[PDB]
Amino acid sequence: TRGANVIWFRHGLRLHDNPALLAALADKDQGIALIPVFIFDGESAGTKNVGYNRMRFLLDSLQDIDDQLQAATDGRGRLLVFEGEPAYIFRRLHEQVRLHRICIEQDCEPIWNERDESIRSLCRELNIDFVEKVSHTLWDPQLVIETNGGIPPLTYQMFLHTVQIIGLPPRPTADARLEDATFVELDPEFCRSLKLFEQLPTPEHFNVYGDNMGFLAKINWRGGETQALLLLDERLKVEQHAFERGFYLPNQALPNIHDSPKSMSAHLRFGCLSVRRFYWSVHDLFKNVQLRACVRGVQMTGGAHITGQLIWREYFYTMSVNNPNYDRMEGNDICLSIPWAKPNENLLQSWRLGQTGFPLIDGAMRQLLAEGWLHHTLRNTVATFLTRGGLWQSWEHGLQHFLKYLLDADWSVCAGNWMWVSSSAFERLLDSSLVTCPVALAKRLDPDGTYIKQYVPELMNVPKEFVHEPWRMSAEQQEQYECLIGVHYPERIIDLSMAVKRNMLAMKSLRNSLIT
Amino acid sequence: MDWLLATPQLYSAFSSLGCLEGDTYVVNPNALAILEEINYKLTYEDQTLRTFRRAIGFGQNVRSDLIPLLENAKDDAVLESVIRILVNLTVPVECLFSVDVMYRTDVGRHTIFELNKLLYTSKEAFTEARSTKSVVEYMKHILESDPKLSPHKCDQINNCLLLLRNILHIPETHAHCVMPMMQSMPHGISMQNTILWNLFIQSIDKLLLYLMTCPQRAFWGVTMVQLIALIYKDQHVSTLQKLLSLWFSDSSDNGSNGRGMGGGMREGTSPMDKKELRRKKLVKRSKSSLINMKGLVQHTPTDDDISNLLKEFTVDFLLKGYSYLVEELHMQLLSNAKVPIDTSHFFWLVTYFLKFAAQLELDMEHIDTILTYDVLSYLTYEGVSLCEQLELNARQEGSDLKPYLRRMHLVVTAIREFLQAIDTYNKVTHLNEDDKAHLRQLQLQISEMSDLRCLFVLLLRRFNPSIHSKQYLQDLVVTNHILLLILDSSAKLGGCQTIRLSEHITQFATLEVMHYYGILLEDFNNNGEFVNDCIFTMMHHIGGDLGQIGVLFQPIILKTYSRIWEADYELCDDWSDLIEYVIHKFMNTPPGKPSDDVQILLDLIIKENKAQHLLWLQRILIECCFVKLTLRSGLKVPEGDHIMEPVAYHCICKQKSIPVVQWNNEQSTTMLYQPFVLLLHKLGIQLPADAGSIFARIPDYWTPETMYGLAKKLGPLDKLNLKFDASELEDATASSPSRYHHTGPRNSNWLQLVMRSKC
Ligand SMILES: Cc1cc2nc3c(=O)[nH]c(=O)nc-3n(C[C@H](O)[C@H](O)[C@H](O)COP(=O)(O)OP(=O)(O)OC[C@H]3O[C@@H](n4cnc5c(N)ncnc54)[C@H](O)[C@@H]3O)c2cc1C
Repeated sequence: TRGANVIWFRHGLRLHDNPALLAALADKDQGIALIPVFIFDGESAGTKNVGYNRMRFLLDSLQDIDDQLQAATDGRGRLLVFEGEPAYIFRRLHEQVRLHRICIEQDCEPIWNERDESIRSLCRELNIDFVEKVSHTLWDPQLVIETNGGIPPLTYQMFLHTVQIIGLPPRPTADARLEDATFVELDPEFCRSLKLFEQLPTPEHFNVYGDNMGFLAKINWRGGETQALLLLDERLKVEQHAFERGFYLPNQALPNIHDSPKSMSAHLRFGCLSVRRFYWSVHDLFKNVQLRACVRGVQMTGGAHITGQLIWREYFYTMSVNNPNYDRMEGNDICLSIPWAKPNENLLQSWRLGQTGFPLIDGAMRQLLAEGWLHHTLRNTVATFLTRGGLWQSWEHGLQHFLKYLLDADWSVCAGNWMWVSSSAFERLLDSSLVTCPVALAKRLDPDGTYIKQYVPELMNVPKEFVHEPWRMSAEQQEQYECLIGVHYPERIIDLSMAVKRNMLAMKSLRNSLIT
Repeated sequence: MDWLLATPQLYSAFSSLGCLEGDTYVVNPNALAILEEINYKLTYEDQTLRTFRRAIGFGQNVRSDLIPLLENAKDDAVLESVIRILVNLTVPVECLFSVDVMYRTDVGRHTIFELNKLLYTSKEAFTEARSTKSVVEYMKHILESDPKLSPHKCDQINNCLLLLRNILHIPETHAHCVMPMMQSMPHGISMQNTILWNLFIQSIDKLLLYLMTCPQRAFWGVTMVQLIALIYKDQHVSTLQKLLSLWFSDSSDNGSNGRGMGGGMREGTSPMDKKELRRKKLVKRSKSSLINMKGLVQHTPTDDDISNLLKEFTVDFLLKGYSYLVEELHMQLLSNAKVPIDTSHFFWLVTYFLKFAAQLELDMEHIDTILTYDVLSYLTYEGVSLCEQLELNARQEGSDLKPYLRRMHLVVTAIREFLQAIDTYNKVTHLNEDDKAHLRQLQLQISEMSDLRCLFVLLLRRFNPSIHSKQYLQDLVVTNHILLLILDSSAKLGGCQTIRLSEHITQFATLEVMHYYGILLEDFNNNGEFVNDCIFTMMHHIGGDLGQIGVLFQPIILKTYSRIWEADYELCDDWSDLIEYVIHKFMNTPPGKPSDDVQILLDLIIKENKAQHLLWLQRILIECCFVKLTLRSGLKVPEGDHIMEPVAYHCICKQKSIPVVQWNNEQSTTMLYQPFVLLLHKLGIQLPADAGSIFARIPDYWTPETMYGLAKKLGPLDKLNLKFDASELEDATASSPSRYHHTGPRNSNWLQLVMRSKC
C-alpha cells in the first residue's frame, strides 16, 4: 500500500490559498497519494434546504474544480463526488488504501460541530491524524474569544480593537503544484458500492427541481474559481474608479441596481474565491493607488475603511461559534423575545412569492426567486418590510427563506443581519428610528422604473410616473394601460403608513419596559 | 467603519425627505418628523467617534437631498429644521473635540479626512446659487414678515448667520489638506469667488447693512462680526488700499463652536464736493455694477472682481454699519456674564477698518463713538490682561500659543491704528473747529494718560525674540515712534510734558530697548525709509537729549553701529549728530493703625538710597479708593482730565484683581526685592507667584473708605495730583477702626439589556 491523503471540500472550493491542500500536497516524497473528495451528505455546503439557484452554483463550482484538476494533471487526477455518510465513506476508503491524515477547511459554525466530532472520533480510533486549517475567515473566531477574555467582543469597536492587537490577517499562500501529485485509481466495483458519481449530476438528482419562475433572470450567475477571478478583475476596476475619486466601498456609496452585479458574496461564501486573497488584492490596490496618486491633489488616509464589510462578517462569526442557538430565540442569550404576530401563512406566502403589492418588494423578491442574489439595500428593505416596518412577523421565517434561496446563504452572516434589521441582538438595539420605506427608496434607486419593469412583467405599459405607486393610477388609466389592481397586480396586503406607526409604538414600549 | 448596516435606513430617510413628481418638487408631510429625528440622532451621538456625521458624509446625502430640500421648501418650520441640521452638520473640525491631539493615530487621521471630505463636499454643494438664494429668501421672509422680531425668529436669523459663517469657514480644508497644483488652481481659486459672487448677487450686503442697522443687533453681533471676519480671507490690504486710492442638550453647534476659535490667517496683510460726488458715484456705480453682475451671474469670477465687490461693500459699510456694530460689540464685551465673544475679532475689526475710515477722510458724524477714549482704555486693559494671561500660561506647558501670539499682534496694531488715525485727522484741516476742539481734548486725555504709554515698556521688556516674529518688532517700534510723536505734539503743547520726559524716558533707554532696536538695523532694508526714520529719532532723544552717552555702546550693536558707518545712507542733520558725532565717541573710545513694623519697612526703602520706587506705585494705591468711590458716588466730574486709570476701570466693574504690572526694569526687578514685597505682604496682599505671573496683584473689596489710611502711610503725601475728592471718605479708616478683623494670608450594555429582558 503506497498510501494516500484526503482533502475534503466542505467549503473553500478552490485551489489558490488552500492551506488544507498545502498540507494535502505535502509528504510527497514518502509516496503518499492525494484524493480530492466531495461528499453529498445532504448537509455539506448548505444542502439541507437549497434552492435551484444555489444547487446549480454548487454544481457549477464542482465542474470548475474538476476542469482545473483535469487540466493541470492532464487527466491523471479528477474530483471524486460521493453521496453518503462521511464516516461510512472514510472508513471504507481507509480499508482500500491506508490513509495518513484528513485535511479540511475549518468551518467554524456550530451546525457542523456534530459532523466534525464524528469525523474526529473516527480518525482518532483509526490512528489517523486530523488536520483542520482555517482559511474561511481572516482571523480564527476562537482566537478572538480567547484574547478578549473568555467572552466574545460585544461591540464592533471593541471587536475592531481586539483584532488590532491580534495583528493583520495573513497573506494568501502559494498555488498548489498539482502537476506532480500522485492520484490513485480505485476498483470500479468499489465506486458503485460507495455511491461514487461517475459523472457530475444534475440539480434534479437531489429532488431540487428548477422552477418556472427562473425565465426572467436577466443576468446569469456562474460559480467556480475561473468565474471568481474574472469577476474580481471587474470589481477591482469598480474600486479603482472610486479610489481615484476619493471614496471607498462603491457598492454602498453609489447603489446601482439595473446593471451587472459587482459582489463577491456568492463566490466568497462557497469558497470559489479566497477571502484573504480578496482582502489583500483590494488593499494592495489601495496601497499603490495612494502612492502613485500622492503627487496628485487627492491623497488617501489609510486604515480599515477599505474592507469595512469584511470585519462585519467576522463580527457575526465571532459571536456565533459558541452559540448553538444563534438562529432562534429559545435558549439564545443574545436576542430579546420581541412579541411578533402569530405566523400567518397567507401573508408569508404573499411575501415569499413576490405578490405583496409594493413594486420594490415585488421586484426584489422576484429577483431572489429567479437569480438568487439581491443588493444589500434591496435585502434591507425586504427584511424591514417583514419584521419592523410592516408585517411584524418573526425574523426566523425570513431567515429560513433567505437560507433556502440566496446564492450566498451564510448561516452566521444572515442570522446576524436578520437580528440587526429586526434590531434584537446588537447595538442600535430597539431603535425607534426611521424605517426603510419601499415607496420612497424605489423612486430614487431606479427613478426610470427600468428595474421594476424588468422583474415585474405586469407593468410594460405603465409609465415611469406611475410605476412606483400604481395605486395612485386611476381606474380609467388602469384599463387602458393594463394595470388592473387585484386581477393583474395584487393590492397592497397591508397599510404601510398605519403599520409603521403602530410598530414604533410597540417598539418604544419594549424599550421603556426594558428598564426595571 | 461601522454604519454600513445602518446605511439603507439613512438612504430611505433622505429619499423620503423630498420626492420629485414631474417638474414640481413636493415635500413629504412627515418631513418635519424625519428632520427632527435626524437632528436628535446627530446631536446625541458619540462625542469621539462622530459616527452619524461620518455616515452623512459617506452617503453623500447632503447635495442629493438636503440642498434640494432647502431649495424647494415653502413652510417655515421645515426650513428652520433644515437650517439647524445644516448648521450642526458643517461645523469646522477645529471646533470639534480639539482634533490636533487625536490627529496622531491612524484612526484619528482617517476620521479627520472623512470629516474634511464631508465639509468640502458640502461646500461644493453650496457653490450652487440656488441654495444661497433660498437662504437669502428665508432671511428676507423673516426680516419683513413682521416689524418686530420674536426671540425665536432672532434665533433663526442667528442660525442663518451661523450657516453662512460655517460655509465660509470650510475652505480651511481646501487651503492645505487639498494642496492644489496647477491643474487645481482654476477651480480651487474660483470656488470661493463663486460662493462670494452668488452671495452678493442675491444682495447679502443690503441684508447685512439692515441687520446691523436693526435695533435687535445684540442677538447676533458676535456671529455678525465672525462672518465679517470670514468674508475676507485671501484679499490683502494692498489691493484694497490701491482701490481706495483709485476711488478718488450636552452637544450643539452655536456654543460647541463659539469657544472663541477666531478665524486665523490674520485675514489681513473742494474735497467735500468730491466726497459728495463719490457718494453719488458709490450708489450709481453700485447699482450699475449690480445689474451688470446679475447679467453675469455665470462668468469668470476673478480676484480683482472680488476686490471691486468688497470695495463697493466696504465703502458703505464704513458709512453706516461700523459704529452700530462695534459699539454693540463693545457693550457686549463690557457685560458681566461669561461672554463667548472672541476678542481678537473685535481687535481685528478696529485695526482693519480704522485705516479704511481714516484714509478716505470720512466725515466724523458716523465715527465719533469709535474714535473715543473708552475703546483705547479697554484696548490697554485687554492688552495688560492678555499679557498677564500669556505670562501666566508661559510657565506651564500644554496651552495654546499661536492664538496668544496673534492676539498680541492684533492688540499692538490696534494701538497703532488709533493714534495713526489721530495723526492723520490732525493733518486734515477740512474739519471744523468743534471737532478740532474734540480732537485737542482727546489728545489731552491721551497726554495725561499713563497706561498705554509704558504698555510699550511692557511688550518691549517681556518680549522674547524666540516667541514672536520680525514683523512684531517692526510693528511694536512703529507704535513706539507713533506714541512718542503723540507725546511730542500732544503733551509738550497740550499738557506741558506733565509726565516729565527726562524722568519718564528713563523708563525707556533701559538698554533692553537697545538690543531689539538694533535688530531693526539687521533688517534695515526691510524697514525702508519709514521705520528706520523712527528709530534714530528715539536714539536721538536718548543719546543727544538725555545725559547717557557712554552707556549706548553695546558690543552686539557696536558692530551694527559700524554697519551704518559703512552704509552711510545720507542721513539728515537731526541724527547726523548721532551717527557721525557719537561714533567719534567710540572710534576714539574711552574703553495697628499708625506707624508700626510698616515704619521699619518704609525706612528700609530709604535704605535703598532712593524713594522713587514708592511714588512710582504709591499713586496707584492712593487711586485704589477712587474708582469704586466714583462707582459709589455715581456722578460725573470733568472726565478725561480725571483719567480714572484705564488699567483699573475695566476690571473693577468685573470685580477682579487690579494688578500693578512690571513696566520698567529698575522698578520691575523691585518685584523680586523683599523691601517692596514687605509692605505688599504685611497687611495681606496676593503675591504674583500665587497668581502665577510676575505682575504684583492689588485685590479689591477692601471698602474704599479703608483705602486711604494705609495709603497715607505708603510714601509721602504729595497731593499735587488733585485727581480725587473724598472729603466724606477721608473719615472711615482710623476714626472708624476695626471694620475688618486682623486676618492675613491664612488658608480656608446591549448584551446586558438582552439578558435583563430574557430573565
Ligand atoms: C437581510 C440580509 C441578508 C444577507 N444575507 C447574506 C448572505 O446570505 N450571504 C452573504 O455573504 N451576505 C449577506 N448579507 C450581507 C450583504 O448584504 C451581502 O453579502 C451582499 O450581497 C454584499 O453586497 P456588497 O457587494 O456591497 O458587499 P460584498 O462585496 O458582497 O461583501 C463581501 C463580503 O462581505 C460580507 N458583508 C458585506 N456586507 C455585510 C453586512 N452588511 N453584514 C454582514 N456581512 C457583510 C459578506 O458576507 C461577503 O462575504 C446580507 C445582508 C442583509 C441585510
